[PDB]
Amino acid sequence: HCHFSPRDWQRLINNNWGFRPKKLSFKLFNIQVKEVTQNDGTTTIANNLT
Amino acid sequence: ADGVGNSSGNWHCDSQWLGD
Repeated sequence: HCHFSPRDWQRLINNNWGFRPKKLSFKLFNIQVKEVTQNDGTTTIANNLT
Repeated sequence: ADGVGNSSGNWHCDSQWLGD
């Protein structure tokens, strides 16, 4: 369920006698590091580009 | 020589054992 969808799963299982994985690709991007400051009941979040 | 959002160098550590 972290890969397929209910429609895709139903389509796969209603027409096939088997399956198996072949290839894998993985990507990490749009990364932001955010600093947090606490001085009272409130909290502030700021960007930290470095 | 880069900007503020590009990292210089990486974290290597480890060790390699060669023949000699």
